[PDB]
Amino acid sequence: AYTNSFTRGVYYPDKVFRSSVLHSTQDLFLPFFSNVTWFHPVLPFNDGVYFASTEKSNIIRGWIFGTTLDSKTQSLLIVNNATNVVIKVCFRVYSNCTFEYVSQLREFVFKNIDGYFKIYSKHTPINLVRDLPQGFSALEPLVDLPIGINITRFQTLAAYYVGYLQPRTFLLKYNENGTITDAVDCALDPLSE
Amino acid sequence: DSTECSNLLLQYGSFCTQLNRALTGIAVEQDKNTQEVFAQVKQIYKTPPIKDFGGFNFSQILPDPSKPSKRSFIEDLLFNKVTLKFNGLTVLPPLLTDEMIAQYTSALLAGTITSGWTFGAGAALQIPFAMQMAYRFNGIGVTQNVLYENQKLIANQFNSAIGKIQDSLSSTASALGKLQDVVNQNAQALNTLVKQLSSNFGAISSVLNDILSRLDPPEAEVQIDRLITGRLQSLQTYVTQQLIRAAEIRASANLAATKMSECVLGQSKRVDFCGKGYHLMSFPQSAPHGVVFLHVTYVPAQEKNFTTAPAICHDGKAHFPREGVFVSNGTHWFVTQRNFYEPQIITTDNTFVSGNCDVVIGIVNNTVYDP
Amino acid sequence: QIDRLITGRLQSLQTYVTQQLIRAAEIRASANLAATKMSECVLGQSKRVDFCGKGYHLMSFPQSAPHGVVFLHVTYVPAQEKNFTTAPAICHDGKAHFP
Amino acid sequence: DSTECSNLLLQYGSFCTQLNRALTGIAVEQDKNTQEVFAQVKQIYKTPP
Amino acid sequence: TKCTLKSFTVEKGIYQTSNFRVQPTESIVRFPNITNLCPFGEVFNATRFASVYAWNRKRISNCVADYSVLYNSASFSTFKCYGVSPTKLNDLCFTNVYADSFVIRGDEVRQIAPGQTGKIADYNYKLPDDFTGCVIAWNSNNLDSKVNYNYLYRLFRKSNLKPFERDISTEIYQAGSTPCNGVEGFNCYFPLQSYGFQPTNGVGYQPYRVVVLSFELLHAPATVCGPKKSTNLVKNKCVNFNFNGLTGTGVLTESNKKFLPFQQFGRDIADTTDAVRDPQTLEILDITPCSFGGVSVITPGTNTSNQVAVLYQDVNCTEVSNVFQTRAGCLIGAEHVNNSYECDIPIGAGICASYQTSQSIIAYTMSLGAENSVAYSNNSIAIPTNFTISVTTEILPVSMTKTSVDCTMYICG
Ligand SMILES: *[C@@]1(O)O[C@H](CO)[C@]2(O[C@@]3(O[C@H](CO)[C@@]4(O[C@]5(O[C@H](CO)[C@@H](O)[C@]6(O[C@@]7(O[C@H](CO)[C@@H](O)[C@H](O)[C@@H]7O)O6)[C@@H]5O)O4)[C@H](O)[C@H]3NC(C)=O)O2)[C@H](O)[C@H]1NC(C)=O
Ligand SMILES: CC(=O)N[C@H]1[C@H](O)O[C@H](CO)[C@]2(O[C@@]3(O[C@H](CO)[C@@]4(O[C@]5(O[C@H](CO)[C@@H](O)[C@]6(O[C@@]7(O[C@H](CO)[C@@H](O)[C@H](O)[C@@H]7O)O6)[C@@H]5O)O4)[C@H](O)[C@H]3NC(C)=O)O2)[C@@H]1O
Ligand SMILES: *[C@@]1(O)O[C@H](CO)[C@]2(O[C@@]3(O[C@H](CO)[C@]4(O[C@@]5(O[C@H](CO)[C@@H](O)[C@H](O)[C@@H]5O)O4)[C@H](O)[C@H]3NC(C)=O)O2)[C@H](O)[C@H]1NC(C)=O
Ligand SMILES: CC(=O)N[C@@H]1[C@@H](O)[C@H](O[C@]2(O)O[C@H](CO)[C@]3(O[C@@]4(O[C@H](CO)[C@@H](O)[C@H](O)[C@@H]4O)O3)[C@H](O)[C@H]2NC(C)=O)[C@@H](CO)O[C@H]1O
Ligand SMILES: *[C@@]1(O)O[C@H](CO)[C@]2(O[C@@]3(O[C@H](CO)[C@@H](O)[C@H](O)[C@H]3NC(C)=O)O2)[C@H](O)[C@H]1NC(C)=O
Ligand SMILES: *[C@@]1(O)O[C@H](CO)[C@]2(O[C@@]3(O[C@H](CO)[C@@H](O)[C@H](O)[C@H]3NC(C)=O)O2)[C@H](O)[C@H]1NC(C)=O
Ligand SMILES: *[C@@]1(O)O[C@H](CO)[C@]2(O[C@@]3(O[C@H](CO)[C@@H](O)[C@H](O)[C@H]3NC(C)=O)O2)[C@H](O)[C@H]1NC(C)=O
Ligand SMILES: CC(=O)N[C@H]1[C@H](O)O[C@H](CO)[C@]2(O[C@@]3(O[C@H](CO)[C@@H](O)[C@H](O)[C@H]3NC(C)=O)O2)[C@@H]1O
Ligand SMILES: CC(=O)N[C@H]1[C@H](O)O[C@H](CO)[C@]2(O[C@@]3(O[C@H](CO)[C@@H](O)[C@H](O)[C@H]3NC(C)=O)O2)[C@@H]1O
Ligand SMILES: CC(=O)N[C@H]1[C@H](O)O[C@H](CO)[C@]2(O[C@@]3(O[C@H](CO)[C@@H](O)[C@H](O)[C@H]3NC(C)=O)O2)[C@@H]1O
Ligand SMILES: *[C@@]1(O)O[C@H](CO)[C@@H](O)[C@H](O)[C@H]1NC(C)=O
Ligand SMILES: *[C@@]1(O)O[C@H](CO)[C@@H](O)[C@H](O)[C@H]1NC(C)=O
Ligand SMILES: *[C@@]1(O)O[C@H](CO)[C@@H](O)[C@H](O)[C@H]1NC(C)=O
Ligand SMILES: CC(=O)N[C@@H]1[C@@H](O)[C@H](O)[C@@H](CO)O[C@H]1O
Repeated sequence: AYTNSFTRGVYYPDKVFRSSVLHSTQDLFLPFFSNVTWFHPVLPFNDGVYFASTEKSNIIRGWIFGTTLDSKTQSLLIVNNATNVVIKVCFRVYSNCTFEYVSQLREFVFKNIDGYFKIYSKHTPINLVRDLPQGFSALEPLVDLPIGINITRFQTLAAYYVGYLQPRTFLLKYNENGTITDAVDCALDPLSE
Repeated sequence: DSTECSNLLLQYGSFCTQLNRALTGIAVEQDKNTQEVFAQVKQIYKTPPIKDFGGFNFSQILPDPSKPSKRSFIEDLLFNKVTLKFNGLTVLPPLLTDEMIAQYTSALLAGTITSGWTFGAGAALQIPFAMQMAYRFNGIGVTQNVLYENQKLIANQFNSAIGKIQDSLSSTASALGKLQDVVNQNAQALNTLVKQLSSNFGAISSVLNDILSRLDPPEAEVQIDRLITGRLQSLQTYVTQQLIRAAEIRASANLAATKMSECVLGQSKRVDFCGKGYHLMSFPQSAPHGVVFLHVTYVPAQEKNFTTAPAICHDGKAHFPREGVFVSNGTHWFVTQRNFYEPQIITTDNTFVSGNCDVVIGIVNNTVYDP
Repeated sequence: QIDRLITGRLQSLQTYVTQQLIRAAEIRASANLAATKMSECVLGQSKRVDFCGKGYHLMSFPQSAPHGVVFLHVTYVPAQEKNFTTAPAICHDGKAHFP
Repeated sequence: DSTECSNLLLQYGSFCTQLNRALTGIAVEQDKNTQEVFAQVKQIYKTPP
Repeated sequence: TKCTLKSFTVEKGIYQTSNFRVQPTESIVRFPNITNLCPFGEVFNATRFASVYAWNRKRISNCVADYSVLYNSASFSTFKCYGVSPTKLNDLCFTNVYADSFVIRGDEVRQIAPGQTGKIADYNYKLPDDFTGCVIAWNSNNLDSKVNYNYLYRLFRKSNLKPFERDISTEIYQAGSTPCNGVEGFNCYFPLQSYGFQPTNGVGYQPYRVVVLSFELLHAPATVCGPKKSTNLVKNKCVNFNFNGLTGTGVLTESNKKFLPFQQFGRDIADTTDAVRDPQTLEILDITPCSFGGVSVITPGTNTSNQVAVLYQDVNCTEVSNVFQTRAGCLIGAEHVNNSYECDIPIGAGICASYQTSQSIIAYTMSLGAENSVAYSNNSIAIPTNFTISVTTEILPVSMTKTSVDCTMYICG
């Protein structure tokens, strides 16, 4: 039950600030109008992954990342919880702890670059259900942990879109504030090219 | 401001005194260009207090005291039309301030309005503007009475034509294409020159303090050398681009100086040099990085077909026109100036006599009235 | 070591020849202007103003210089101006006379 | 058409972009030259038969 | 200028003799609050330690280790580091840090070192030959000696321990040919003994608590780094600064631009750092390159005089006879006049300097030309009554020297 990934799905590349300037960035992104595999389980992690979920009753919980998830090698086990979000390298679902971290439409972007896990999230006042409307938003609230393994599983525990990032350059327009108001995709179309 | 890089650069040689010398050369060349183009007036000419230039209206191109910049309305429009200190790059201010250039053009304009072309030759000798326009019509071949009989119409045409320029400048975008292109090219050159710093150039890292910090000096020397050679190459490229573009702009500035001389200061017979049509006069306006010439030209219109003859054969001799052309409306023959149809009775006074009838081909029999 | 020396000396020779090309282009512009002056101001009388001296051009003479040419422009400069009252036409017997 | 060379070339910077821009400027200037020299006539004129 | 022109006589003009950059003072460094610190306290002040045969290993991760607490302490008997400088790793990071703690006796501390042999080094705790780390030990007679802890060590083993190996098996050691049946007997011994830690023992026989920090530094991510000193900031003073690993020289000032809660430092254009937020106070600052510009002298020519007027380009000269600010920079040593003359030496921004009388260099706003208002009227004409013929000189270069460079003889020879 695929559905085109629209304009949405772009994140802030780096920490820097840019005011009213156009920039070109070369790293993993989610392609414009790329049919993501809406799930209504099992999901691979060939590369960085855009995860977008809508829950009226907030059924979905944290993501159980794992390279093997056979208890032989360390997992990542992002979970979330009313009071706090807890993530450990180590309820109903189960399967040498290295590191644990505890801290505080629903855009989510997860990627692993040179062993560093990065998370980008956004909250939107959605008004139309069962479709992600083409629009623009991004942020970088993240937690970095030096795992150094290639995650390949999601096992998210009431439907979520999932798309795969690809290494294609983008041109991002910057607002006066420094936020990314708009972007265009270089290889999407000859006009955008 | 890195000392070890300073030494490694020092060992390359005299490249930088050479680059600085080239850049300072083009820098002073720019001032020479502006001064050569605009400073063709010996002494700044004030315009008279009351403007009664025979019905012609110069309010738009003449300076207005109310404005603080003391530049004409069209000059301010041209300034608004265009839209014009990081690491070792400095922009030196032009020797002639914009106000000084406006004053130059105001002086030239007052001189050409009041004294015609006399001020370019020497002392400024004043003629009533109507009589000067008659001089210029004689210059383009039309007799001077044509202006005086039609002075109000010519004034209205000139005023409305100047009015059209204001609409063209204010509304039509990218009117000042060449000047804006100059500004954009210079901004592009400086911007790419600054961008080259971030480039790696084959070293481990672009930022020089970092390459210094995390390697031993013997090993760091090689990476620093790669950075230096790359940056020096980029700077040399920028300098040579500037040299060539400065040559092109010098050619354009020499052309502007020649047009200022040959068209503002005097009337020119070079066809299509200043405008389309027979050239009457031209006015200079100061744009930000250049000069804008308003060319007042005379273009004939509403032509009429006529039957013509090379000479009139009367009493066994051929009469040729002194300055006109024989024209026939079907039954009568007249002598008219070529540029303006103003017929006159063929007479011995305005037609000279040479030879006899038989030799010249195409002549027509008629009577040449003798006063 | 000879590689480093070759690269440096080659870069220096290259920048020298490029600057020589640009300077030669400037000198060619100047020489074309001098030929135009020698043709329009020595071989004839020129009406285009301030091309050859300040004032109305009478004539001009060339003189050989070491790496160039020096024109002596003979021009006519009006002086000792006098004021006069003026008028475009003259009415006589009901007809306008223009000079 | 070697990717290994192209990645190394990226480090040098905007040299290729600069060269392409200079050459395309020369290219459009040539059309401008021919247009300026020959397109002096508003409307094509035919000689009488 | 005589130096940079390679002459003892320079002509009238303005020459860019050098460049002038304000030098930075009192460089500053800043790094965010050290809120999270490494648990060396729960390793060193652990109430109970561990027997040397079952030595305890503590993995240090995801923390900032202030090693100064260790070597500035005056309560250690031995602090032997191998292949690493404890005073030099407070600005260093490690891919892996291990902390091994156990208890031995005095004459056995010398065995906790690479290339050693003995009961402890062969059967309990072995360090590799290329060991990188520190061996820290101190007397623990007041804690591990009463008249109720039970510390053990291994007596025998069929082979020596590999580095960082740990054997806790309590199987009977077979010393002879006959095989034991999990029971002690002839040529069969239990492999563990207790230490006889009596408070009245000799110093070499009293217990010593030992901590062995070992480090690894591969081309891999790291999580154990030491603390970073930070100092107060300045304003409106050209300073070399370090903000969160970003080094730069400039004048820091208050900035109206607002970052977003995640953005650290900003670049206005062309990848040049123009703003930066300090990690401590969470405040944005704007960086401006502290004033720099060419210094160029104005001289009327040596033979005329030896006076010079310095011009520091585009520098508001509140800093280094009469000092006159001009729109082209600062002028030192040139009197400013009110009247105006024709331009002699181009300074810039509509200002020229010249040498005139006593005998001083004066800077003035150049005069464009004389002012006259030719008397226009609608019926007035000015007719020349005489004339002067004038010959003028126009000089034009037409050629250059035909130089020819032998490429090969110049390059190689
Ligand atoms: C035309 O428009 O301009 C020319 C300018 O060259 C004009 O010619 C000048 O006329 C002067 C008046 O006669 C001339 O000055 C005198 O020349 C005689 C020699 O012929 C000389 O002896 C003279 O000096 C004596 O008188 C003066 C004045 O009284 C006195 O101060 C002396 O101490 C001495 O006693 O000296 C005068 O110098 O002046 C000029 O020589 C003469 N210039 C030339 C090149 O010939 O010519 C025209 O007269 C003038 N035309 C018109 C119609 O205005
Ligand atoms: C376009 C036009 O009107 N052209 C006129 C010009 O305006 O005025 C000239 C002056 O008269 C006009 O020249 C005349 O041209 C005639 C045509 O050639 C000319 O007629 C002949 O000339 C012969 C030369 O002497 C003459 O022998 C000729 O007469 C014979 O032929 C005629 C027939 O053509 C017979 O009728 C006669 O009886 C006789 O047999 O005589 C003609 O006289 O005609 C006139 O002589 C020309 N006039 C003069 C003064 O030379 O030139 C011109 O056509
Ligand atoms: C930020 O980066 O961008 C925003 C949007 O472009 C920017 O917000 C606006 O800024 C205006 C001027 O600061 C604001 O005008 C004022 O608003 C006051 C109430 O908020 C009002 O009392 C004033 O009279 C005035 O009208 O105008 C806008 O309100 C404001 N928009 C909002 C808050 O939605 O926002 C903002 O300025 C800019 N950040 C900075 C630091 O400039
Ligand atoms: C000032 C003046 O009156 N000049 C006239 C001149 O206009 C006229 O020549 C034309 O003027 O030329 C056109 C060519 O476009 C010509 O017209 C033709 O008409 C036929 C049909 O009638 C079309 O099929 C052709 O394609 C062409 O358009 O028009 C014709 O020669 C003139 N047109 C007119 C008079 O309307 C010449 C004619 O000798 O006379 C000058 O005095
Ligand atoms: C010309 O014929 O008449 C002008 C007006 O009378 C003359 O210009 C004035 O001359 C007087 C005396 O030289 C000056 O004091 C005025 O400033 C000057 N300008 C005015 C009144 O606007 O102008 C002018 O000099 C005169 N020309 C000649 C050649 O005599
Ligand atoms: C840093 O770690 O520690 C500072 C020391 O207190 C802390 O600074 C305080 O910040 C609050 C925020 O408004 C001010 O109200 C206090 O006056 C100020 N106190 C001092 C002594 O500076 O500074 C700072 O907030 C804190 N930063 C972080 C990120 O923990
Ligand atoms: C200079 O040429 O012109 C100045 C014009 O401002 C002059 O400065 C003024 O001098 C008068 C008289 O002393 C004062 O009453 C004004 O306040 C003063 N104005 C300013 C802005 O300073 O300044 C100045 O005196 C004058 N100097 C000379 C040597 O002529
Ligand atoms: C209902 C509830 O609070 N559930 C858990 C919540 O979602 O997460 C925290 C994780 O921090 C959980 O509490 C932890 O429980 C373990 C087990 O006893 C303790 O070791 C932790 O200290 C404790 N953490 C906190 C922050 O309370 O609590 C909740 O059970
Ligand atoms: C003598 C004369 O009338 N000169 C006019 C000059 O040639 O053109 C300007 C510009 O239009 C003219 O000034 C404007 O005149 C109109 C009257 O029709 C006024 O309504 C305008 O306010 C006035 N100024 C402008 C800027 O338009 O001025 C002169 O009158
Ligand atoms: C075909 C035609 O009408 N031709 C005219 C020609 O082009 O001009 C002459 C001169 O004006 C014209 O002849 C004159 O016309 C005026 C018209 O107002 C009459 O008043 C004159 O009587 C008449 N004849 C003369 C002046 O001898 O002739 C032609 O009509
Ligand atoms: C503590 O237990 O260990 C510290 C070393 O990490 C030491 O510096 C400190 O003094 C100890 N605390 C005490 C003795 O109270
Ligand atoms: C020069 O300025 O000074 C010399 C004395 O040191 C003198 O001989 C020479 O003539 C002077 N030059 C000029 C042009 O006056
Ligand atoms: C000068 O540069 O700095 C002064 C204090 O910083 C200030 O008062 C003065 O106005 C400034 N002048 C200029 C020309 O910038
Ligand atoms: C068998 C295995 O993988 N053991 C790992 C070890 O290699 C790693 O160095 C350590 C880091 O904390 O974590 C252990 O679980």
